[PDB]
Amino acid sequence: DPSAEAQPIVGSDLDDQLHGTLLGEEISGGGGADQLYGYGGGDLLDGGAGRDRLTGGEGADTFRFALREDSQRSAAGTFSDLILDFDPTQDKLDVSALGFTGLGNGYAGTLAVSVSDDGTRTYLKSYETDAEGRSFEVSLQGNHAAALSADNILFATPVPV
Ligand SMILES: [Ca+2]
Ligand SMILES: [Ca+2]
Ligand SMILES: [Ca+2]
Ligand SMILES: [Ca+2]
Ligand SMILES: [Ca+2]
Ligand SMILES: [Ca+2]
Repeated sequence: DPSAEAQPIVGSDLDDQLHGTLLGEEISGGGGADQLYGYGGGDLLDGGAGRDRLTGGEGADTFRFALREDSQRSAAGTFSDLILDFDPTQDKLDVSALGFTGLGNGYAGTLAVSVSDDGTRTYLKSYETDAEGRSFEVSLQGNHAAALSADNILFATPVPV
């Protein structure tokens, strides 16, 4: 709308601890180990570099990844994006800007999806290569792996997943 187009609020490359709450607008802030809570409203969040804590709550938020090496892991440490409260079975995740290697059970460079109920999280990572080919890692609080669909997750791999 001409009043607001939900333009993300540009934070800092510092560790941003900022909140969005009920505003239908959300904060972006590349660097740092951010803690960004967005609860109500439709939200548009980019976590960037580092190991981040991104909460989205309510709404069909779009948490999106142009953050490639910014969401990578190694045995020497992981810099991933741990997304909290993100499962009304209709939340939006976008990894199309990463291209995404695929979801072929974690081999041939693709990633695997797993869900742990004790963690209440569905982690997505690859493990075939670590020092040899440091893999990507993300985590989402919810069990929306049972809701794996193109409408839930946008990707740009040459084979659908
Ligand atoms: Ca930041
Ligand atoms: Ca960050
Ligand atoms: Ca919000
Ligand atoms: Ca929200
Ligand atoms: Ca949400
Ligand atoms: Ca990150």
